[PDB]
Amino acid sequence: RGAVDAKGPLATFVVAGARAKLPPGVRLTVVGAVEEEVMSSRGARHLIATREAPDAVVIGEPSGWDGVVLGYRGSVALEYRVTVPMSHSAGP
Amino acid sequence: MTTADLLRGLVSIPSPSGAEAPAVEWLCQQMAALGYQAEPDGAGNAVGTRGEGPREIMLLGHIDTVPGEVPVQVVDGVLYGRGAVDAKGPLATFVVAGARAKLPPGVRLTVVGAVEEEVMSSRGARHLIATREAPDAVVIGEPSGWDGVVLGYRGSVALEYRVTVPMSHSAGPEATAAELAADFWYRLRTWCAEWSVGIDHAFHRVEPKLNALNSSSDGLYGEAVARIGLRLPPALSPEEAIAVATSLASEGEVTATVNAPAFQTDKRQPIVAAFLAAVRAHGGTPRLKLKTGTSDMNLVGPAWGCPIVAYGPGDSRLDHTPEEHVPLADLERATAILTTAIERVAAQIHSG
Amino acid sequence: MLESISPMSMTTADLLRGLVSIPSPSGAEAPAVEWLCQQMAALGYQAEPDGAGNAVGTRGEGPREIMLLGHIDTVPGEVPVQVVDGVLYGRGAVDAKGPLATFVVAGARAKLPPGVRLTVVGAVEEEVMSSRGARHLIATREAPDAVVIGEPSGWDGVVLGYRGSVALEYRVTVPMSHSAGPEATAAELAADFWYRLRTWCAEWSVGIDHAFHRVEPKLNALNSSSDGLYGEAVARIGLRLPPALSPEEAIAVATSLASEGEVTATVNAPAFQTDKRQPIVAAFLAAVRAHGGTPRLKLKTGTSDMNLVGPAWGCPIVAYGPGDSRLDHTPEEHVPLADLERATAILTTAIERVAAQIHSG
Amino acid sequence: SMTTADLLRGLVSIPSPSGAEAPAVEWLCQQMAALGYQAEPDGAGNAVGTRGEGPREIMLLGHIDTVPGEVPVQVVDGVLYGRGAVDAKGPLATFVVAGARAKLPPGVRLTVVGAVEEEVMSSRGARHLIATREAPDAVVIGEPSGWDGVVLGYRGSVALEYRVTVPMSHSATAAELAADFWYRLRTWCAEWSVGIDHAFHRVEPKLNALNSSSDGLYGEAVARIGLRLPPALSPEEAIAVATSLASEGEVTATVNAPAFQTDKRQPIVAAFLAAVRAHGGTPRLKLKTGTSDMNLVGPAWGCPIVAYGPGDSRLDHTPEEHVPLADLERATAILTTAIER
Amino acid sequence: SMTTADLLRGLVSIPSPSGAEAPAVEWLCQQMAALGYQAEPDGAGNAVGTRGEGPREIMLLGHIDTVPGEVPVQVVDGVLYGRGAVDAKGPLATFVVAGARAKLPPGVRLTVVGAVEEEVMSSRGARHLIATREAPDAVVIGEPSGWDGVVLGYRGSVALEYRVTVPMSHSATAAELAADFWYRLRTWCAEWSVGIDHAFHRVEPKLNALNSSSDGLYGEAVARIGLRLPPALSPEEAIAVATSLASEGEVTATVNAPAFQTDKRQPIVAAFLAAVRAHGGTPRLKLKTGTSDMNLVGPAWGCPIVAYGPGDSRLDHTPEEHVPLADLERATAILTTAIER
Ligand SMILES: [Cl-]
Ligand SMILES: [Cl-]
Repeated sequence: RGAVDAKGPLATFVVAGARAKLPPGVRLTVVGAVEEEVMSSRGARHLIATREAPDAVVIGEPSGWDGVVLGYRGSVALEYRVTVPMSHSAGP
Repeated sequence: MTTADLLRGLVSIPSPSGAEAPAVEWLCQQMAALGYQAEPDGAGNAVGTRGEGPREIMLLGHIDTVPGEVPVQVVDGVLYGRGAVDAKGPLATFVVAGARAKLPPGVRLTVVGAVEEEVMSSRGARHLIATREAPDAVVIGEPSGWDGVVLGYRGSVALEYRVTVPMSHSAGPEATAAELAADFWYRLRTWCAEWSVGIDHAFHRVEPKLNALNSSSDGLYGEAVARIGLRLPPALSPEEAIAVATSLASEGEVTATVNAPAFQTDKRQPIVAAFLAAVRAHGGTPRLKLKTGTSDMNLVGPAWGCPIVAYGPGDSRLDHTPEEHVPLADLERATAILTTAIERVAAQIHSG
Repeated sequence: MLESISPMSMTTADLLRGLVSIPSPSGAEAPAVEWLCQQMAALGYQAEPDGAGNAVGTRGEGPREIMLLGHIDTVPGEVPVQVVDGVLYGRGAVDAKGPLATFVVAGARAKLPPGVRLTVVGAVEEEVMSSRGARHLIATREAPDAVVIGEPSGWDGVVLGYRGSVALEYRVTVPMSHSAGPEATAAELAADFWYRLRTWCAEWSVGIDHAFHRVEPKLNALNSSSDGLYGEAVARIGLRLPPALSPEEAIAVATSLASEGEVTATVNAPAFQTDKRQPIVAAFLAAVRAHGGTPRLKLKTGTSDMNLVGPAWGCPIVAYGPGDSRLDHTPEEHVPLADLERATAILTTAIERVAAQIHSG
Repeated sequence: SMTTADLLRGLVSIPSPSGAEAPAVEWLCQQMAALGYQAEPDGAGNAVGTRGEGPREIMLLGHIDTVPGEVPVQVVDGVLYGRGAVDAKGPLATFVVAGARAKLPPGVRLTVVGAVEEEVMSSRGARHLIATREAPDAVVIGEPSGWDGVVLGYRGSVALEYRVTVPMSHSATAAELAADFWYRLRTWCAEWSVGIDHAFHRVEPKLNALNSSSDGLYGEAVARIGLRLPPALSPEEAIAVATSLASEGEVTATVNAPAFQTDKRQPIVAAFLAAVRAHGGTPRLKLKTGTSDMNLVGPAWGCPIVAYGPGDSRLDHTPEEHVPLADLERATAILTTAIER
Repeated sequence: SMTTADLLRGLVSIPSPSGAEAPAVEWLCQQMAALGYQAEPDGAGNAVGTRGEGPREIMLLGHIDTVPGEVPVQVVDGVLYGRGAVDAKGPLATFVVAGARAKLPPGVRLTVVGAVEEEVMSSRGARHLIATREAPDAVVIGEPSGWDGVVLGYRGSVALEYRVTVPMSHSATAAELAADFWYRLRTWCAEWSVGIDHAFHRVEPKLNALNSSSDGLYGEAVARIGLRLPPALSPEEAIAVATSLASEGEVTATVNAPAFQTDKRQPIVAAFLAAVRAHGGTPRLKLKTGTSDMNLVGPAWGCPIVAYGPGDSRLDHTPEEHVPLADLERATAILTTAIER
């Protein structure tokens, strides 16, 4: 559970982050946020409310090792509603 | 007693299919004052009989209506009320005429107000067929227009499509129950439409009606149920239609109930000739029609094999509509035409 | 066809009584339409049902047109039609056969200048359905030069438009536990969003006696459930917006008010308003005062044809009609006979006043 | 490696009545995953694991659902008791083991399916395969044929529902009408099937439930009827008959499938016969009274198809449903020999 | 002008059991509108019509709902039968007629209320008045006091629900436990109320329903109990007692109201006494066994309050509930004389 969503990417973050050679003047913060999956992301919202915006962000979600995710599709929820008087007809 | 008056009282007693007893009671009470021996049968059918003899003329109408009540009122000559057209109008005409008709000796006059006709059961009609022996003539109490006579009605089948879909993760590929149920409706709608191309009259068409489509989700399994009415022309049997519907369902479950196949009577039949002649005798120009919906005519026609037509004042296009109504004058207009028709059919019967 | 009668002869009360007698819930307006078309034909209109079965009667001549857009359909049910102590009871007396009757009579009384048409419409399927009437007009007719919507504004009131509408959904999911402290459950969380949002709306519109200039919330539904692991809750809220509070503004507040939950939002109606300084408003303000009234500028809360033909045609538009709109869709819907004729006199002048503006050009 | 017997009790120990197959399916897939199958549940909840590589496919279609009733899972002197021991977790477990044991040519992939809802009328587990999968080159249905038996076919199935209403006043009760309908239906089928040797060729109605109730002002009664059809009598024909006996009540009908049978001299039959015979058995070709998902995937796919598995079908749906553990080992090896050929 | 009798049958002919008052309310308002009241239903569905002008208000609070059961509406020699003839459409119709007949001073407005749900435990019709209206200066409750009777009070009411579960195996049935709970409750009340003269001062439990069921593995039983309380025993106290007798089961309680009584020497009482006496009657002051909306609006509003109306309360909820038509005319005139003073 979470091998793909998203402990795999999180594990990769931890290891690669500790292996990565950093130049001077650069910090590296790795975050295992909470309550993202079933809840309203108390984790990330807390970061926003308490921390300065970092200079770059990599999101730990499965893109595949040979894939890179640039963002997300827009979502729209539609509701169609109709009311018609009753009758005996069986036409279209 | 006037037809419009009886109807005015008749339409004031709510009698949706399955809750007919109050109206049935009141009607049995009224028919006695007109000369009938009135009594609700084992099914709850209001039954009024008068006279006696080897023969019998049954005026078979129905007392039940579809739900949804139309506030009862008379405005500018027109009576508004649930079932005023379908079919308490024709039933009131039946009652008045039958007790007004000059009865020859050796002829029974039976007036029936059947229960649950407006539903799949036709519990009242099926009871009549199961317990009574065949009449020598049957007049069906449905709206034909006072200047019109109905020769037949389409048959019908009731379908229920059920399907359940679980949860893998495929929010993209493997899809929803509502989609699967809508997929079934499209298939059936398409098939019926392809069959029915070019055909001008609905009676000779096969037309489906998606009466209901409901999906739900409990968090575990999604479910979808479609309730469909199939209207059948003569050229398409209930068995074949059901077989077709069953074959269209890919993953769902199709459930079917047969009411009756289509039924019609030849215009060359004497009873038709009489009613055509009946309408002219009161300043009318008779019209012959074949209708979209189904009737108890489709049951008693085959089961009893006697001569039969549908006659009743009113616009059948107002069936099941929020302001169903009928002009008061058409009532007594059809009452006179019907009183005549009964007296003449009784003669041909007595004749042989 | 009936013989031509005097437009002055028939009173609005007379016409309304006949009109309110005929049942016409949405979808079943045909007998009402036929009757009204006959009546209008007798009053000097050229009256006939259009493509959608709308009752349409025209007067005048020319390249300019004032449309009086009312509806002939109602909610179902019969309010026992009776006249007692100068009050007419009946279904649609206020919504909206009263305003429609006023349209017919005032339109036939109104003196028109040359080059001006006058089209009175009794539209169908506005009340319970999706306004097949008005949508048909838009699809088949040219945009008129002025539109008066037949909705109850009161005889001494003039409606400039309608408030914006926003449907909110707050949703929250929390893990189950044994605790009984504050915000322990999803339902408590959903309920408290309602309180804090309800509080804000009151804060925003403090001291505002003009109700249509207030933001007023409504908790239409609140539900909750649990699977033993998590509890969920949903609050469905309607927000009726004043002109100075756009949806996205109100939606931003709600969003900011929610922490542990997520708020989604649908804008049901963008707010819409004809400006106070506009000629058509000047005409109606003048018309009301000309007949001894103190006119009130107001907005409709509920939706109407104004919500459709407004954004479509974009022409100057107001809503006017006798009757108290609080009585809309009520078992004893009624209107005073005095208000009918008073509104008829006022609209008569207003039509003349608008036609005067248009003719001056 | 795990034997079929250790696999069976684990599956039998996990209750999976129709509608509640998820934990069983879930567990079965990891058993398939541990064994090396690419295995997850599909869109309908079927347990699916597939072997090999290529465009040619053999399918071992079993079902993981069972009828209700708690049969205590226990071993009594080499005899395993439990709901599904025969119908049909035994055959399904056999599929999982023999399916991995066998060695396949290149281009030939094997797929094991633990379908849901086979026992009930929906059969939606199999129906999802028909809707979402390409037709395999051959199918083995996972039903108890016996270790030395080969099932070539099953009867069709139509469920019937009779409902009748009578007023709670004066004039036959709802119960009497419903019972007489059953009497008519039962007699029609008995007179049709008179003197016929085997169950496969007879039409047999099954009164699963009859219940009369008092609405208050109405008397009510319903009859749940299962109908098992031979090849000679189609679902369509049987419904027409059922309709004609309704009289005062109404009959509601739901078609499962017509009867189906595999032709006796098929190469796929010879393969199993040999597998039985060469493993020291005396095969008896059987045609069974009940129905199967074979009756759906058969007419749908058209590929060579048979039913095979350990277990005596007479023990199906019984309070002490059981299978000898010895039967499991042989059936696994026999299926393997069959699979190869 | 319409008499109370012609008004009554029209109302009685329109069924209005609790929950289904809308058509009755709807019709009553037009009867009030035709008579000259400003009349519409309010937010809860109460039928409301108000008279006069000003800041001072007398309220005639009746109820339009009835208990179920069809009592054939008919007149038999000046006797009107029908559900609600006594309880309480009779008093309500009397309110509508006497309420219009009387002449009022300026600043004094009269309001007639046909409340919903008085008969059931919710009493939400009256509760909506408490929530949405200013307290009137006086109230007349529309209950059958008799044409020459003045009701000063009613008992309180608490509904009790006992539920008990027992396994369907081995060791008291659900029915036995529930029955013994009733036995305990019935005995406690009887021993408390022993030798007390009138029903008003006694505590009386009412076993409206006891039903045992078999869940399948559990035996179940529920008991619906109405409890009528005297002033000496509060709802709070009575629930504590009920709780203490639960033992193996649980008791669920819902408070209607405590007992209420109008003090015998009130000016509003004198007004009715006079109205009775001056109209040739011999008034008997009564305290009734049942409850009323008086028990809610009383403690809420605190204004002078009494119950008056035609009808014998013993006929309440009976299969042939009826009132003499003669009683209607007198009650209307008496209420009028009372109203004026
Ligand atoms: Cl044989
Ligand atoms: Cl005492």
